[PDB]
Amino acid sequence: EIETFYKMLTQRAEIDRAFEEAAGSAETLSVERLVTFLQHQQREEEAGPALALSLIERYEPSETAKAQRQMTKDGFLMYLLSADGNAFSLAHRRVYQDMDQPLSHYLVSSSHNTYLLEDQLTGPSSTEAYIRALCKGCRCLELDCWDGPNQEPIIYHGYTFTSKILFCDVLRAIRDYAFKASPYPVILSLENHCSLEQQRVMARHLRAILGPILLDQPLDGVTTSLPSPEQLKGKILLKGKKLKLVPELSDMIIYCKSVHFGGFSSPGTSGQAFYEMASFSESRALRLLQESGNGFVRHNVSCLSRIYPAGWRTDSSNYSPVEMWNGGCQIVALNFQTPGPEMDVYLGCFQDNGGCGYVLKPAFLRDPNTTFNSRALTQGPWWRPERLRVRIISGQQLPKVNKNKNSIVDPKVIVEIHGVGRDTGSRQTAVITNNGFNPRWDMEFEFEVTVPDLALVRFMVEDYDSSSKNDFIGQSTIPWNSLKQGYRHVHLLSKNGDQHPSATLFVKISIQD
Repeated sequence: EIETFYKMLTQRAEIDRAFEEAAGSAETLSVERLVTFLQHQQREEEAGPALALSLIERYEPSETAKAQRQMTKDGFLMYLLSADGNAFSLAHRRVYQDMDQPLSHYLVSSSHNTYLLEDQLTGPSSTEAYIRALCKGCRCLELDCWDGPNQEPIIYHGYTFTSKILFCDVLRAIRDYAFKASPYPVILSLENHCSLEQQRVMARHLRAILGPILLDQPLDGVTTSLPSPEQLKGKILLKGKKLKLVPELSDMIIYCKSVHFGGFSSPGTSGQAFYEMASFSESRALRLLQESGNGFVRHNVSCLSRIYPAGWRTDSSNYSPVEMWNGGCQIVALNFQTPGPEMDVYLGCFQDNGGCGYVLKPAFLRDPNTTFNSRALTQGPWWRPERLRVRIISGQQLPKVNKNKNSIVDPKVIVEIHGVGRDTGSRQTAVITNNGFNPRWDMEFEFEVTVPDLALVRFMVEDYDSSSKNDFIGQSTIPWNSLKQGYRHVHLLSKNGDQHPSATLFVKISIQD
């Protein structure tokens, strides 16, 4: 029973079945059978002996089978639990997109009032807050600058009781972490409330601290468009007001002049310059989208738009980014300190493209002459309906997010489609009582998605509670085009975006036109 225990516990029928079905009679999977699996089941494009073999070399435990090119059930399982078996495309976990287009052509990971660790009114601010966001791949950060004691500019939330920090200290932290997660440009939004003197100080700190990382002159060339992430690789650019404002600072604002929203220019040629950036609150944005969906979209092809959370969100709660993305909005600022589905989707999106923080917009959101409007859908390249079938098979080692004794979680799984309104959907499985180790649901859902290029699939596991609100156990959000088919494991993340070493969901995904 000693091995029986381990062997009986550690046993997964769904895995057995799958191996069986793949290997048939054989106690092993030969390269040729693996290949067929990779193709027929996993739907790999690069399906072929080369892939199969690499998988075996990489995952097969048995020296015999390895040497003999074959895969045992164990190697099968190891593959399935690996980065290669991950429902989130391993290939997309490296920079793989065109990083040569104007910035306005990418979605950019953006943080709101980055300095804050908690609420907007009286919580603390910390350089730590900036370090975290940068470590989560954030590209656009916000600094709200005010005059401080001893001529040292400080940062905090204007007109509130939030704790304070030094502008210089923030700059050092940014300097130290700006590119730890990505090489692409970081943008610093300066909200300047400093006296001219302290403004001068800011400028000095900027130059002294960022030094050469700082972008202080236009790029030789780059005349009719914003540079590309590649062109600005390794640089930090300031965004703010350009000539109350000393030249020292104003002269540093190159490609992102803060401007008040003029309007959409189609009734003419131009409006805001490509080097001009407007901002919209959550509410205004929604309205503009509701009324002028296509203008906003078209506007966003050549211009960067920044969106920020409604003022009432003093709790640092977040809005859904998806709706802004659907309009081509790129600097969709969220409160990075706040766990929730909003940040879950946000970081799911930005895990794509190797998590570099710049994610290329779909082509139709890069066409100045587009008639797209996620709100009034018509025929177009964006319209490409797909049928998705997700079978929630089993769960493995779901963590306990509650009381001292493993009260044996009673898990259930929710699956959501986020995208254009038409596509948004959600479905939930039944609850398995008292089992986080290896619940088994075997439930399937099907969803029709018309605009897959803007869609994301989210898996969320809750702990059902009759009396109270169910506790969140784990989650994972996958951008549509990074969704892998066949049998895969979804690796659950915590509220804070941390990877749960052993908590997974075992599923089978199928997408068909």
